[PDB]
Amino acid sequence: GSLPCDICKDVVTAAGDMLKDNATEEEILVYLEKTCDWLPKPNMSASCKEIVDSYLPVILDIIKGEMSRPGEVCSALNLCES
Ligand SMILES: [Ca+2]
Repeated sequence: GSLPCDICKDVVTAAGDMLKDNATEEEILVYLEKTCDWLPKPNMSASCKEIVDSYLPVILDIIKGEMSRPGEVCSALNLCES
């Protein structure tokens, strides 16, 4: 998906790191949404926030299982080429 794929992978990486830091699921949601502001253009930051809102909760459920790396997780969600 290019951008949606790139964003998905950054999200999965960040979520995993925060979970290890004992962050709550809401703190992760709040933080990734704010990190989306690092994307240089308003439209890109906006699409990043929608991906975070739409996928972070399911990503948290997925990574509690056997699959936890960005590539494998984002390919499963079909945000990155299978
Ligand atoms: Ca900024």
